[PDB]
Amino acid sequence: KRHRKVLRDNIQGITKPAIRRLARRGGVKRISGLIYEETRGVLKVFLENVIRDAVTYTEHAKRKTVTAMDVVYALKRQGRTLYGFGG
Amino acid sequence: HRKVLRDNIQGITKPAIRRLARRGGVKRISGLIYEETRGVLKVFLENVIRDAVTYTEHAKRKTVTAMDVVYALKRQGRTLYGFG
Amino acid sequence: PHRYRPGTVALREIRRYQKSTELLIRKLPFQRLVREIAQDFKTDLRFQSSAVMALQEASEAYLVGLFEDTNLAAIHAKRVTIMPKDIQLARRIRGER
Amino acid sequence: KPHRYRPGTVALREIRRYQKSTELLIRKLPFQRLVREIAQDFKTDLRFQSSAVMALQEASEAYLVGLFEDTNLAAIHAKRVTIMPKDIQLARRIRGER
Amino acid sequence: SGHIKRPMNAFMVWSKIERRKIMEQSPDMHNAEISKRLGKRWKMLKDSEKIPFIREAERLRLKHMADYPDYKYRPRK
Amino acid sequence: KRSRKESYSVYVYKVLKQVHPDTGISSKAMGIMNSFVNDIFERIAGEASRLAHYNKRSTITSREIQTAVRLLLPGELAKHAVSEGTKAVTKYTSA
Amino acid sequence: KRSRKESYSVYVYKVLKQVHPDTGISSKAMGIMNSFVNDIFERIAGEASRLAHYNKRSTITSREIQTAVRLLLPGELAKHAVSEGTKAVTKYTSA
Amino acid sequence: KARAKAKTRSSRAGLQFPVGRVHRLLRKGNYSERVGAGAPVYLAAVLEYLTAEILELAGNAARDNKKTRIIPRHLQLAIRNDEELNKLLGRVTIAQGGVLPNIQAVLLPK
Amino acid sequence: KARAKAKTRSSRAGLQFPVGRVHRLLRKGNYSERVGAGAPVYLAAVLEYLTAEILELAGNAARDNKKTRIIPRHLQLAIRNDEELNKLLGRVTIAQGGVLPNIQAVLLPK
DNA sequence: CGTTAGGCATTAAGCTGAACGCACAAAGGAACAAAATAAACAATACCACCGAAACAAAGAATTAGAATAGTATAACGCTAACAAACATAAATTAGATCGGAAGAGCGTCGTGTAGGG
DNA sequence: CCCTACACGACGCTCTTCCGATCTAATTTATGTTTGTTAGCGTTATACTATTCTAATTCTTTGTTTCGGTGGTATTGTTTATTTTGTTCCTTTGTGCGTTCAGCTTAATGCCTAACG
Repeated sequence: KRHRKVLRDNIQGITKPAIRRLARRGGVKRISGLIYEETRGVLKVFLENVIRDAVTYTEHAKRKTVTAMDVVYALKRQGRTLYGFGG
Repeated sequence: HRKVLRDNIQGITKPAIRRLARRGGVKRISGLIYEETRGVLKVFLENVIRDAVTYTEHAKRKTVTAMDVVYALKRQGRTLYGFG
Repeated sequence: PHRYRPGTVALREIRRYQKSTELLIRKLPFQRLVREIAQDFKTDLRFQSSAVMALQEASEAYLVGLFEDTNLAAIHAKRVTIMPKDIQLARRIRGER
Repeated sequence: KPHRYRPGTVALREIRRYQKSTELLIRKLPFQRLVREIAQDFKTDLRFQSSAVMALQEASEAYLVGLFEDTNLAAIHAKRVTIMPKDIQLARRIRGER
Repeated sequence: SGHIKRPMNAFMVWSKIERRKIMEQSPDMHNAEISKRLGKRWKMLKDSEKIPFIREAERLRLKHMADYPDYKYRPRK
Repeated sequence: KRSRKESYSVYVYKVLKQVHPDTGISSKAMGIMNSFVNDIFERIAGEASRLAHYNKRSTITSREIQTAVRLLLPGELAKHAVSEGTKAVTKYTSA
Repeated sequence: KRSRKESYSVYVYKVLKQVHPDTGISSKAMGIMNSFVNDIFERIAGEASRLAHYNKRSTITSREIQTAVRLLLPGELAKHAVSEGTKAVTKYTSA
Repeated sequence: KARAKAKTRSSRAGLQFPVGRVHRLLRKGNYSERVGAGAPVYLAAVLEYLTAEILELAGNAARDNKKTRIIPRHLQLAIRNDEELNKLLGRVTIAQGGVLPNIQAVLLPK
Repeated sequence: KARAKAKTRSSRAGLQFPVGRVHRLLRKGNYSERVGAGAPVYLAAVLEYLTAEILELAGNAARDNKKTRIIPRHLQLAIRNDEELNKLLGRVTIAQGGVLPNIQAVLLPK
């Protein structure tokens, strides 16, 4: 089949070589086989907390689109400010 | 007022730090924790007190009051309560 | 007949990825995942490309800080690999929960 | 020969007593002396109230108890019970200051 | 799968044949570069040279409308 | 003449014997509650300020502070707050 | 008509060929530098705002922003900044 | 001349917080130029509920320790025991409130 | 009527930042009612030095990698290698800047 | 000595034409990715043993509350005065819109390197 | 000791993208009031420190004792280096719908006077 098993693992689209890339940026040598789903839990909690803020921003401003500067404001909410987009 | 205060870093005592760790849920204490705790406390109090000094030097005072220490802890993200 | 001892190419992977600076996640899985998550709040929520790209950038920066933290935690723990105990330790000491 | 308890029961008793307590731990006069002796290095001849040094005592208390709770959470991870300077260095590294 | 595809535009009408020509004439050449060069060529092409493809695209659009009248188009995930 | 230093303490007392007509409170917790109210007011008004600055609107309305308490308050507390807030401005606009 | 979206980019270019008359810069780092300038300006002006609110003064002066950069900037950077800032307002007040 | 009877806006909302105080407090608070009419109403509502809720759990903790005076220790257990609002008050520590009682599950003896 | 020659305040300070822009930017920036005359002068001075300094180390990093275009990778090594200003920029991460090279001293092989 | 009732500049609330964003069609490989095998080494189970730290009496500065002397210092009330706010051009200038040029990607050679017998 | 699979300089093509020139709304900056915050000076009262008295208290000190830390040896199992197939994902212009924007009209609205707890 095109998709293995029952699929529906959009978060499992961030595959184990990709998490291996993110880990090898982070200066780790060996990775245990029980890192990936917990890293995915970090993905869930971080993206929920940012996307909730950004959708609150764009829902107050009567707009159906999410602007990158609203994402920068939502990351300025949590001390998580990035650069390169304006501010 | 005719004195320059020096050598009070060990004014805090070893069993007081032990009691601090007893509040902190810590069980056993090695003999090296005390100097490091004194250094950590000294640099933390150095930072907050330096903030309160430049606070008081802005507002044309000669003494330090409590609300400036509240503003120092508010600027450092360590906001305390019960002092206005 | 040229099977390497495990770890030398790991050092080489460390050097190539720390020397490199581009994005590390394929953009379409992250796009579909963000499209999945954002529909749970409200419907018909499109994004700019800079929005999604920014989200991938912030997520990757948060993850690389987290994994540097957990690797330092693991090496304090006298081990040379990471475990989810190190993950929840770094999520505790940094104060997230 | 007086009876001595096994080491830890006295420790656990004072854990429950001191975490149950509400009063200030660090003695007020050496704390006052340390605050004045480190305050004189920026702008000398500085006076404080009772309220400022009391709030400073509370801030120091909160920061130290958080530091030691996180240090104990570090030291439990190493399958250890005591604390070490490497534990405090790990704690101040994960906090983001050192 | 049941999804109804878009009609080919004029670029598509020209790009399909020319991409087939480039693959036949110049093999072992990666397809992305071929698409970049076809884009460049189409941008260099004079307007007058493009009338058969334009008209062809329009005819395909008419046939699409006749064959798929409910195509108002509503893309869904 | 003399500096008059105000707080919310009578309203703390009033909401105290509103919810619990039996218990008292020290001067310690009264000052704690006063710093509580002014810190939450500061954070809410500053968030509403930057939201008005982003949406190019020169005012603060009920919508702006509603977005602000939707932003700051985590979870069910925000839902409770927005429900009673709409209740309160319907009370205020009814008269 | 159309929204005009401004930045500081020409002044980034000007200080660039001030310090280094040889090197260029991508559009990436130009936007980075623009967010850098507006974020540091936001933090400095907000700190000066709350300092004016505490000292019961309705204005912002050079003293207020001097206290603000004394507060935010850690270390020798603050000392360098206050020295050149006093230099700059002596230049401005000389004319 | 003769004005009408002075009805306050706190009476206009069934409210126990001063509307005019927070109205001028926003007005001199330098957050925007104009201020909407119902926005201090909304503000006073959410502040009343926030502290009203704090009071409800604090008094239950204080009566739970059989004392009728509110102690900052009771405040500490109220804001640290309930996790719904602890996330708002993570970086804020109560003076003279101590640490909520806790113990590591491994440090019990065998 | 005939005004004098338009001398800007940036020319009045030997300055490369727009004084009038930050003057109105404080004026509409809603921080206080009145604004002092030399406070945008002070502001423009410290912003010019902050970025001027960033430029000095960034260009040294970029020439140090033998390229004459400024790359956000060079920005990342400039703001992470020097510790004097890293403490200002702890919670701020550069987009497309990567992570500064750093390897654990124990993970070298024997 | 603090809060509330009337009168208009000024600001958003709809409202419609118009510019902008984004998905998505064919065509291909190709970078990527999932799975399977030694292997090896690193986490781990556990033992010795040891010295470094808990328990606890005996004294030892020392805080701990209280006056109190005095005393530099927040914390006032009028000014006035200097500095900013509010009209009013003009003129620079910052930014939008087209042009070239060189700076860096692609790669490819050979070179040096530093890892499995 | 051995040789030998992957990172770097010289150079040429290549394309792209960023530096240079030019026109034009706009907004920045000299005048000239009004007005209104705040240095500055007299005052004052006030809260903070120095000093000294009981006292109590808790820190140190000198031991016992005991148990966790650490080094060491099996051990095993679990991840890696590598191949071997799956597999999804890069690029381009034109078409269609959805959304946002900006000018425009118009209705709310709160800045600024005058009286009750």
